[PDB]
Amino acid sequence: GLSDGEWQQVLNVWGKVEADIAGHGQEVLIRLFTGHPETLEKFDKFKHLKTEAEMKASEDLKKHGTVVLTALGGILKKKGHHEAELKPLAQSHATKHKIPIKYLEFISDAIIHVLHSKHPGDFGADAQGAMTKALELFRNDIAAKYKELGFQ
Ligand code: HEM
Repeated sequence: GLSDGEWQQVLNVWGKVEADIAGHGQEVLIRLFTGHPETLEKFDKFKHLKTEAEMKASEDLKKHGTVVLTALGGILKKKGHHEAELKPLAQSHATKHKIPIKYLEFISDAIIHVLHSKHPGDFGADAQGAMTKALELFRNDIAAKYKELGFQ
């Protein structure tokens, strides 16, 4: 549950992402894969990437970063009223992709890391607080659907 002022911070931060969605999405995925190499094994289309240089050169990885961040941005712009947008993603990630909730924690922290890396000194403590809360709400509502489905 976020206040109006917290949502305002989230959507202000998101404007930074929307100025370069592909670059942010690329770096989020690279941070996930290099920090947590088990996550790479869930992507049949990326498992061939062995080095970070290959990851950086991959246009399909940048494409997937755009898909991921476009979906998250659509959810965030709903300010918590995201049941319709979130349900299909929870279902596909539990039943088809088999993504444990832990990996959604990993990508949440990776988003925070990338924002500080690309905008050092321009991602203030209030903005980090609000973004973190928004990602926790996203993860918590996915977790509820995972529990319904019995997925671990
Ligand atoms: C911010 C969180 C994330 C968002 C919004 C997101 C969004 C999406 C979307 C929109 C798709 C395509 C449609 C679909 O299959 O439902 C997708 C595909 C996928 N997601 Fe996620 N995702 C997230 C996190 C992750 C994480 C943490 C992993 C794994 C570590 C992952 C693994 C996958 C895989 C394996 C695919 C299929 C890729 C394919 O082969 O083309 N997702 N995701």
